[PDB]
Amino acid sequence: VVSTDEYVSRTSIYYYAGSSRLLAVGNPYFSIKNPTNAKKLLVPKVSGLQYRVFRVRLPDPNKFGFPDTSFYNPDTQRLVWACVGLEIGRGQPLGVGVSGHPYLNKFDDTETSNRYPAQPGSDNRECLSMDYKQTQLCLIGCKPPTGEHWGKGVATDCPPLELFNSIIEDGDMVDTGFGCMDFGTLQANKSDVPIDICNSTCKYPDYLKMASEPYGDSLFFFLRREQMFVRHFFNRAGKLGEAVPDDLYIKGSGNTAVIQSSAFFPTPSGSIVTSESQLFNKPYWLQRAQGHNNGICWGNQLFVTVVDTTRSTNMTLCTEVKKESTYKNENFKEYVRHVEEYDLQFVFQLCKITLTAEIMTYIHTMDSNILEDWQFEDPLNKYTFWEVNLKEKFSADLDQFPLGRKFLLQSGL
Amino acid sequence: VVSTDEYVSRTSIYYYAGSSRLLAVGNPYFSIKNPTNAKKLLVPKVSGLQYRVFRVRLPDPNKFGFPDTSFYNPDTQRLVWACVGLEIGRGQPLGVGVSGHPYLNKFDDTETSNRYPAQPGSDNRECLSMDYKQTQLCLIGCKPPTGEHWGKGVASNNNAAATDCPPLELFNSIIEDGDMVDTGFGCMDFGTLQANKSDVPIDICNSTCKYPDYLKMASEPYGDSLFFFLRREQMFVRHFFNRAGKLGEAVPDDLYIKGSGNTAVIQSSAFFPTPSGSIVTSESQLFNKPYWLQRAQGHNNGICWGNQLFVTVVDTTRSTNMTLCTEVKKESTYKNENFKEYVRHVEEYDLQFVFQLCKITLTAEIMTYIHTMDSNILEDWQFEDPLNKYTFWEVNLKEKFSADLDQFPLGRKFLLQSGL
Amino acid sequence: KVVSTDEYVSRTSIYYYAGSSRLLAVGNPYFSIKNPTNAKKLLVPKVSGLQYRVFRVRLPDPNKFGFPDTSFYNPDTQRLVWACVGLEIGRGQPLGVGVSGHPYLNKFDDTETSNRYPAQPGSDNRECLSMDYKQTQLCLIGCKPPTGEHWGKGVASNTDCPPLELFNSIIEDGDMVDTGFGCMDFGTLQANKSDVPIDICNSTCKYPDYLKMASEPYGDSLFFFLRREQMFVRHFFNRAGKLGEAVPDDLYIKGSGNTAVIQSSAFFPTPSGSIVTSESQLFNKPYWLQRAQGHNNGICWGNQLFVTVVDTTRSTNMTLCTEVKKESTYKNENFKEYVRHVEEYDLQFVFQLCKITLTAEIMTYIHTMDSNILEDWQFEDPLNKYTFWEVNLKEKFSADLDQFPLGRKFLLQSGL
Amino acid sequence: KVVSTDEYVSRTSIYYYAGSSRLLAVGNPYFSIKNPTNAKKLLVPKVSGLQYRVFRVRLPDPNKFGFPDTSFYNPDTQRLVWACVGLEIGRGQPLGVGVSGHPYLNKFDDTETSNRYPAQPGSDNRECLSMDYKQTQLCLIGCKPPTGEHWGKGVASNNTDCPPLELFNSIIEDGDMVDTGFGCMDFGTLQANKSDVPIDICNSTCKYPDYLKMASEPYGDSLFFFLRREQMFVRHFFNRAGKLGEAVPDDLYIKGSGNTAVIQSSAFFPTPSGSIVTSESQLFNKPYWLQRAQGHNNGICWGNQLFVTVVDTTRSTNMTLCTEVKKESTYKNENFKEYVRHVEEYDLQFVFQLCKITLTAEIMTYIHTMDSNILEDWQFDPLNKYTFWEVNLKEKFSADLDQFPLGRKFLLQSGL
Repeated sequence: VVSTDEYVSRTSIYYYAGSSRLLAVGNPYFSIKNPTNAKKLLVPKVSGLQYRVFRVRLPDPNKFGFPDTSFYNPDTQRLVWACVGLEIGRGQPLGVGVSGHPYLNKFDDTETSNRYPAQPGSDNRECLSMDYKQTQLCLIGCKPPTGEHWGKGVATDCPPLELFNSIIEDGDMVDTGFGCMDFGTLQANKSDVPIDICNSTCKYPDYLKMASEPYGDSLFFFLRREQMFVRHFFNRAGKLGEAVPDDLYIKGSGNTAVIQSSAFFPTPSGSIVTSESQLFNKPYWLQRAQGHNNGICWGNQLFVTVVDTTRSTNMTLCTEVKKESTYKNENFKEYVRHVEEYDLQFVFQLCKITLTAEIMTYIHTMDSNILEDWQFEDPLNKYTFWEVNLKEKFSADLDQFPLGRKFLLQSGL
Repeated sequence: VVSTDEYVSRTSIYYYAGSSRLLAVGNPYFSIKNPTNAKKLLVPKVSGLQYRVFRVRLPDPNKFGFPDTSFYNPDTQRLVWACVGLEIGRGQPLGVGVSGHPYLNKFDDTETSNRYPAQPGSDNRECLSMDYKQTQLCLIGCKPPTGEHWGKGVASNNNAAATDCPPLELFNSIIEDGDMVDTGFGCMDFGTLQANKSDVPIDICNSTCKYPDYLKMASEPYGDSLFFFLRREQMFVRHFFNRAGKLGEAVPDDLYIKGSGNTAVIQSSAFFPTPSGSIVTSESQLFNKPYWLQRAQGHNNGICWGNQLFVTVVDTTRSTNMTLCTEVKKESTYKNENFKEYVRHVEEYDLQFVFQLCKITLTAEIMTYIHTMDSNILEDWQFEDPLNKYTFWEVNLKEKFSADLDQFPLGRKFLLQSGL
Repeated sequence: KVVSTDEYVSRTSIYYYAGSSRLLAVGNPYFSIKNPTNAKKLLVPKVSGLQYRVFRVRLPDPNKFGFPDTSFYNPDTQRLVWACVGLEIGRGQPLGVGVSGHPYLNKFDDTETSNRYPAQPGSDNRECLSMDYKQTQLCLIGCKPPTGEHWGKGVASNTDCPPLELFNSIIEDGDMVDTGFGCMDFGTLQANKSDVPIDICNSTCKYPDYLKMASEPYGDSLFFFLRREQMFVRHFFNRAGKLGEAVPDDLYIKGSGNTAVIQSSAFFPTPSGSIVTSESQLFNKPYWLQRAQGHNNGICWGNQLFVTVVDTTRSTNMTLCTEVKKESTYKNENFKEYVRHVEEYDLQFVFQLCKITLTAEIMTYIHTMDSNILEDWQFEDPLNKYTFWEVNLKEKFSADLDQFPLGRKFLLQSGL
Repeated sequence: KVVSTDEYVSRTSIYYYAGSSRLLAVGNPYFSIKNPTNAKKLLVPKVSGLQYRVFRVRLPDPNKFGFPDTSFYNPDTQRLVWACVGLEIGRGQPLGVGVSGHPYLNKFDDTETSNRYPAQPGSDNRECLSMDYKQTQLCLIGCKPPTGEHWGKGVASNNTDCPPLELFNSIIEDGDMVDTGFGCMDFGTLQANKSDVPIDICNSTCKYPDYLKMASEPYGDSLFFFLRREQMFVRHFFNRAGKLGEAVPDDLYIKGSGNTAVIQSSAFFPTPSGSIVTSESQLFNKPYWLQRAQGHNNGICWGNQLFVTVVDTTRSTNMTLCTEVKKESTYKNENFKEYVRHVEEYDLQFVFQLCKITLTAEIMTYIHTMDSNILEDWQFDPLNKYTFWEVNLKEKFSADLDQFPLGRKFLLQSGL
């Protein structure tokens, strides 16, 4: 495997493309179905802790209406776009939202005072909330990102754990402080984590697997910033599945004869968000990727993956059902909505490849579909991505646009 | 007595080696037997507060299949690998786990309100938890690291009168894989020095917490222990408690005026704090970035004697403990007796190395130096292993060495950095 | 009239290394325990992270040292002296924080959020509370022991508040640093012995008088120093006991009924040293003593040097527990609890050999500065009344800076 | 037309050191203690870390100074003036935080988490609370006393009864209180209950430096140089007792009923906290080189005087003193008296540059417009009504800068 600087010839033709305003509005905890088809969403789940995986569609340069095609020979060459600049615009103010569970499996507060004897009832769940771990990240490539999470493996009665790799889809949940796991399958009570992840799979980017792939199509460039601390200390209700061994304590008696549950769990906190720590609203110049793919958008497509918990503010909405002169709780309905604002901006460089017998063999082994589409079913359609169609958004006047002006100053053109 | 840069000749031959994905899955608090008798683990001990001591096995370059061996003469020279690049990959998200004890010897909260008289009873232990001190460190050498801890000393004199506090002795020992790092209660043998086994959480209460004896390892003559190291520790006091039980050393009378009535019975001044490692951040990460071992501070400039390498890692920044829950009986209403709760912790590593081939001409002056330094070097060169009693995470790279540095991530980083 | 030690101390190219090896202190962080048999001999010494470590480092007399070649100076007209050019204060043990308290702490009400009227005052309302002290790092190096400051009882002259006087004194090994309650003689100025935790309540906390030591003419006290202090207020309490200075009537409108009896305005805070981090460490790194701010540029007169260290970042107090009676069920009456604290030091030095030609002009200058210099050169010791941690390096000098760690760091820095 | 004093003040190569030596202030951090009769006789002065320290530094008149060689200028056409080129504000005492409170603080309910209806009934619900103030470090240097700002009671209304507010400018005097987190205001006049803020400011005027006015003055005599560092956060949330003077309008809420019919007071107020003090954030104990001022006066000490204004809350530690009235074998509160004391330690160090001015007809006209007193004092006090800490350096000037710490720093910095 060689670099795309040894067989992809760079041209001096640059183009701008922008997504304009992208908006997502919904409920941060769960979706609302249609009263006509359960399997049809009326209000989608939109949360600051969701992955935003943008599948960016580029116009086929081999079919693009260039005013002058004398810069290459279609009899022996084909064209492909190379990403050289990107800025992920983010609207809405900085803030933090909270998530919780009306029946959170919290038993005792194990921070300062939890004396014996225990109070174990058949149902001791509580209505608690918390602020999740703070995470910012962005990934760029011509291949959808690869995530990792823990699920139920193959066969103590503890469920076997297996690390699964999967494509991170738009709407997938990021880790929140409880790990990257399938809460739906590994926590059968549905009450050990808040409702917005309790029946979901939280995925973490498999940076090691994506960095080590031979061609490097997944990670042209990435930034990441995670932070959390332990805010509170609780324990779980229910039978402890793995008792503390006898060599770890001296047995109690009387009021201490019934040992309490050592199934502790912490609540996370993402602490403060600040403008100075933002990874977004600034341009990334994709000059030299660490992998062998230096920003070449094979197949005329690009994947933009974003996590931004720094704007997770959840808005409170309230409606007046009955107008009365004195306040009565039964007169109002409370709702929670969350929004996300994106503005994706790109700078692309047109490239040509002379398809010699050596390069055709190299490209065929790398991806046979590349040569077929060049004229020289899509397995990615089973996944869910936020598609960004830039086929009609390419402009050669980079100065008219913000990111384009930044690009001309950076490159000296 | 001198540096290994004038008798270790550097070549332009470089090789990459990677461990691929390494996973450990187990219980963060204790191991579980299989059973089928003891000494057979069903759930191994895996904790974010454990030392990860990787014994990396390299192929013997004197027996390695180089495509061209005309670069040295085996009649008078021997080959050895030199580490010039390293990146410790870390999977799993950043996070913090908690540890506790269902019978922690905590009596009163001594922070704001603890009025007289005290209410002491034969058993006042409580089910409390805490988040430990945060610690990141990575040590590199061709010799396993040496740790320090406090243990029980020698019975000594004044068996009577005097004080019956156990004698303390500072012990040095090899840090083994799975050993516990200090957590905020010190580097001591909790199993022997805390006989009630209720003063610290269960994951260390019958364990020995070890801290790297940096001063001893830096001062060793040849410098085989620490080619390179990074460290980052932080903690603050989260809560203030005191111990139950008889106070072994009473407060002297010249430090207070005696009480009376309800304050006549003095409370115990055996205080102890709970630690907290505060926040973990990506900006403070020591891992997932390359270390270029250009110039060691010691006399061993990255020469992997014995064709092996030791990478010791502590990383509490990914100590998240996962909660698992199984449904024993499916019913329409929630009942606690219908579920079993479990706690699991995982660790993901991916060790990446770049090595530089080196040759040593065995003159009488160099043979004298190598034999005095370590006679086994010449014997293994032909010109049992006392470390087998210890427990290490072995990483076998004998079949993983590749000369195509551009194909691999760290290799590409090495070529760009060195300008090759 | 004071000149610099660069105008009359000739530098040589001869360097020597010396190291103290492992230095350990093990004891109780709150108090010492005397031997019943010997009132002047100790069974458990007081060892605490809030203590000054004042090392009196003894150097070999270079005028009698066994140099392999002594053709570099003339003993008929010259004398030798060591100059310190490099230092690293090694610190063992992990980073951590210890706590101090008082079983009868004079705390009445928590005055932070809720302290309603009327007050409930009683003849004994002391409590068993603890706290974490102010965090302090410092290192002082010179050929003279450091000068500290603290507040004590002044002279009684014509309110019954004790008169205050700021005293200067030599900081001795084992002296307590200020903990957040100030640099004062708690034994004399706090007669109830319950206003601060027990580890300082009968002690004198001293703060380094940087201004006095920096301004002294010859500059023997501070060749070099580093310092890092930090604290915030964790809790707010008030004192029990009679208020000595009542609030004047022009500062409030009088209460009545349940508010007629004014509560005590003798407030006091609890300190907190906050977090310790590796990035803020002052130790385990070399200090190059190239150019002192004073006129003494690291010349170790009298073949000795004083290193004063405070390091509260490793103040962890270890809990020890012994089993008196082994039973199948846990009973408190079967165990004894103890507290121990330890400190580990490793002092490393690089010295530069110096020669001084004793002209008529220089002999007069040295005689005025310190007559003992010429007398000891042959051309009782008042510091023995003080207590220092003695570090004897007379047999530890080596000219082979190669194998030793700080020497290698020095060779890289100096380019040799 | 204001020009710079680099176009008409000729610089000489004559430099002088001057130091105040150790300055100490000892008193009560909450209030001064007068005589039991005499209005203006102080027994214990008010000394607080939240006070302005405004030093009026007196320099010797260089036109009458005994220079060893006076051949450097011509008195027939020239006059002399001192220029400040170096300054170090030495600070003794340890870093720490003090607390202030009020035994009858007008706090009603804790409005942070739980303040359910109904309101609690009571003609007097004040509480004994304390707090740590906003943290403030600053230093101001000039030849004119600094100008502060504060809010007081304005002029009357032509017919809500809220007192009218007016922003007042005034000279900051030594001992004046800085803002503490409750604003720069005349608490004595604007808070008539004397219970809304702690006692050390409840009958005081808190002033903030009018940086904008002093920066905008034409000649720039107020600010040769300044540093400032402020920080605070909200620690707790309370409300005031007493009638709410301005009711919440009806369009901002739906009226309550039954248990919620009587609205609680929305007159909230927070308690401040200055958070942690650290050595790394210190503004003092370091030299300031006054090379090029932003104003037109580049450090010219007109009138042979200098003003140093300092606020430093990082050493606000209040010491607890306790006296034993009756010595008994058991602790009894009625046997002890509790006191609170605060101290401040200063060491002002200066390097001055001698300057000459050729008094042409154009310059005499320019200086007369600037300040007629300059030429009158040259033979070519309205500030006495104010209270300053007088520092007489007339006999403290020395030409041997190397003998002194800050002087050595000046020679090292300038390369002389």
